[PDB]
Amino acid sequence: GNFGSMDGDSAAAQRYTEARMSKIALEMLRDINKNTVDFVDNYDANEREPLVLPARFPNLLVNGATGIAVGMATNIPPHNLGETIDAVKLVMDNPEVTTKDLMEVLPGPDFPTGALVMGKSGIHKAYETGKGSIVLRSRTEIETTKTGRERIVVTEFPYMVNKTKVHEHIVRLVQEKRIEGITAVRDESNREGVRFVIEVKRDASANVILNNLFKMTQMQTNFGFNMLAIQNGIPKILSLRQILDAYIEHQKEVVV
Amino acid sequence: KNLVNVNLTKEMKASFIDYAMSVIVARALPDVRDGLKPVHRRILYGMNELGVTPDKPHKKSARITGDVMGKYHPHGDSSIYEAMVRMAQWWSYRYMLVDGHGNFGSMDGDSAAAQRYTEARMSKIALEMLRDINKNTVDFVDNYDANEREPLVLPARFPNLLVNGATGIAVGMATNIPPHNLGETIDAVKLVMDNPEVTTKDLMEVLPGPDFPTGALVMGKSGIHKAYE
Amino acid sequence: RRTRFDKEKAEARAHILEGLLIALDHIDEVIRIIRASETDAEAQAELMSKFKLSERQSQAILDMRLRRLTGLERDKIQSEYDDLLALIADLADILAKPERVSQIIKDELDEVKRKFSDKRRTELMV
Amino acid sequence: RRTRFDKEKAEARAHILEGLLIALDHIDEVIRIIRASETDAEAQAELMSKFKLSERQSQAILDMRLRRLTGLERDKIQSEYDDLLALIADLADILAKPERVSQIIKDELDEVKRKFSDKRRTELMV
Repeated sequence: GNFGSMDGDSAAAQRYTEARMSKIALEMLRDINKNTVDFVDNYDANEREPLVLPARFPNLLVNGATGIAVGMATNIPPHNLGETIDAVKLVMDNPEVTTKDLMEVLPGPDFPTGALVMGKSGIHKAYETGKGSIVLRSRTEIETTKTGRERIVVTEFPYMVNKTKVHEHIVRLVQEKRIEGITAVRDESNREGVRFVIEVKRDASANVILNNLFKMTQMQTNFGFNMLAIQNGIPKILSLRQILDAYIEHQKEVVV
Repeated sequence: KNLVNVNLTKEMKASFIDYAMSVIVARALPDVRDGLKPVHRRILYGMNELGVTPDKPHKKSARITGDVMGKYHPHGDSSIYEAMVRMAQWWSYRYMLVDGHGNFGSMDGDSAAAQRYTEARMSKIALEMLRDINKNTVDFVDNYDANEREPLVLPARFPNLLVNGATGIAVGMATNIPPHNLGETIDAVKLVMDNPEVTTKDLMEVLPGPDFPTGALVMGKSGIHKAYE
Repeated sequence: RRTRFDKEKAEARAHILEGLLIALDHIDEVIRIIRASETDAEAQAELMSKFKLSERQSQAILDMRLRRLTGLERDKIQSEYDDLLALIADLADILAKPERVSQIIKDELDEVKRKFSDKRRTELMV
Repeated sequence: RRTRFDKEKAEARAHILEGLLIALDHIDEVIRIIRASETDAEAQAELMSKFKLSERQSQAILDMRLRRLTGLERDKIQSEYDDLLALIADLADILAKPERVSQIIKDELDEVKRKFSDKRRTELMV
């Protein structure tokens, strides 16, 4: 059923649309009923729930943790599953792999919509210490017409950034009149295909307009990493090494 | 009893100080140096950056609050519009910083419907509050979206605490409204700036006290003297 | 802070106008170096080397309009330059004496008092 | 008519650029008169009196940018000036020979024929 859009949309209620588990929740719940994780009694003292789901792939690196600060918030490093599993294999093989040699393995943020990541220094800072920030530049390209009025093709807005708010912000920055050169914006899709043309007029180098929309809009943003999660019952800022060491220990517990 | 996270001594102190300071600043008592709540400060600065001054006619308040949401203050839309309505009423607020356009309320107790029904703009006093802002006057900070810049404290040109007062929510500490007549207040500012030691009796010579937005009778000059001491 | 900002703005404009005034001092050497130049960076570097100039000053000289090479224009530049140095001296006198600070405060507060001040709708009774 | 119009446009631009080229010839005398000038009308009148210039030429000289007083800029002006005189000679050769007129007509007609020409939807029967 209808759930939402990248423009920002919501479903009506829980009784309008349907759902089920996908092929990955059956992975997350494969071998649960076999003394795998200890149950507890919940608030009604008749049902039993699992403490922690016995995972079969480390879901922190895959899906990230959005955080609410009551002093302490946490961020989303997403990851490509295959490189993540290969990183798990190399960590489980050699107990001392340097984090540069796992950045050899792991590129970093595998977004659900795609983007461009600027800054390997902030990536290295993040998977060493936990705290850091990288830069998110959208997949934009400059295409010059034979007529002369150049083209900015934007196809990949960054992680959890609206389309509609950014295009309205661009039109507003045209009508806020701080910098000029943008002719118009074409939003040439309803729901299918993410490729959108914003026109730069004749006699204007569109890399200037591109750098300025990267400076102003939510098209090239910052994005912080702070890998904070619960280990042993306490919240801790943990590194990429520590996440995967703990995950390997948990899978040893699951297998035993 | 779901989360069982134990080792939380200094982290509960830090998170508790953070949530308490966020209450005190954002949804509670305002500042000395301009007398304005941070919701109010973001109202005035957003309506400044939109340029909605009394040279233009009134604009739809929903667009102003949407720009507040998209730039400076990600919280309740009806709360921001509640600050809009309370600021733009002559009986609810002494000198209307926002001049509105439409039905807002009554002294009987009435409310506007939403932010998309009525219009507003800045009055002649918000242009005073924002005159000489863009000139290295108060240091900006980066807000929650790291592209917009907001002012820490609005550079006031008249002390707005004494004019409009501070209504307060106690999480132990609440605060009250002494309103004041603007001209006697400015004369009090002049006499304090002239003589560094003026007795408070000699400023009660200057300042009568509570200049209400609807008028009243004030009994008790003893409590007035106790208050301004 | 406002006085220091306007002193910064007028001081930068007086710096640029002083660079153009030094260009008006020895016009012939500047023209001789421009005719001996090959790139704009060479021209501005040799001007800054020869007359102890800034990048802002050298860009203003190399963008100075030739119509401004007259005594009818040197008069306007020199008079405006003395006026801006007078404004700098005024703002330095404001930044040097806290009495005038209080004076500016009194003046603008009385301007506000003229523009808005009503009287008490509330009567202080006894 | 189109060829005469473009010859008018390029000839006016070459006239202005020739005035600036004469300014680049004797820069020092022009600067000496600008420094001796009092009004802009005096400056342009004395330049037109001294170097046989036009009003367009003298306005271009008195609005010429000082950054354009270099050999890196005299090269561009001289090359563009020779190119525009080459274009003037080309358009004069077009206006002198009616053969090339027919040639331009043939070329643009064949361009149209490439861009649009279908064939007969009607068959000529007997």
